[PDB]
Amino acid sequence: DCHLSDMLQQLHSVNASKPSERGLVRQEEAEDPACIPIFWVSKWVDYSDKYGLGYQLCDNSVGVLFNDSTRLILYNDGDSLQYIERDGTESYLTVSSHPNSLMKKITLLKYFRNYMSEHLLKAGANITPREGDELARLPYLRTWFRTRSAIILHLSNGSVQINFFQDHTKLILCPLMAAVTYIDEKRDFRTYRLSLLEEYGCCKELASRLRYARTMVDKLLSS
Amino acid sequence: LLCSTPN
Repeated sequence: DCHLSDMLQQLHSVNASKPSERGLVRQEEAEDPACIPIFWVSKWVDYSDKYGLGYQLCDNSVGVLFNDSTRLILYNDGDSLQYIERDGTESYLTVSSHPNSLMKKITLLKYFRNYMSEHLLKAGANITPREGDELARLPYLRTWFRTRSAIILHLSNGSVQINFFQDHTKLILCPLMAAVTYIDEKRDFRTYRLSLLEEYGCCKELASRLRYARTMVDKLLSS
Repeated sequence: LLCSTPN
């Protein structure tokens, strides 16, 4: 995985600079709004006892990564679908086209969408994502896992998101922007160029989350 | 189930 290997080097690099051990830390100088992601996971539901993991992206599209490792993505138009086999083979359809083999997985995706709409808050709700151009497209969830401290969400556009359980802080790392968006415990959303975080330093909070991230990316690469 | 942050 090219994206993951780049991301591992970026994180090894920023951690190696020990960005929180400085006389002057000026984290705000490493902030770059041109680096804001196009997509992140807004809501998620782990029902992997029975079906798999449902999620919502910040655009209101929803997806499910089923226990058979297939995904079904419903776009924010409420109709257009993308189906991905275990091997990454993608199909493009619509609900209204009525694909017999998908009808049940579509019902299930609809029960996830409803659940999340009813009950869950939209992470990064106030935030405008960057406008994607013709080189980017809507990603699916390639894989995920939970540790005792977080859920780790790996999207097909190379982004890795990590949502921390006890404090509700979140990271969105993109290896192409080589950036990290940190959602802090006040729900402030800020995006940093990782290379500038090496230059200007960062808080102990963010630095410690970035060490954690490096470890989780190592876990993603092994598997 | 387990879920992200509720309302």
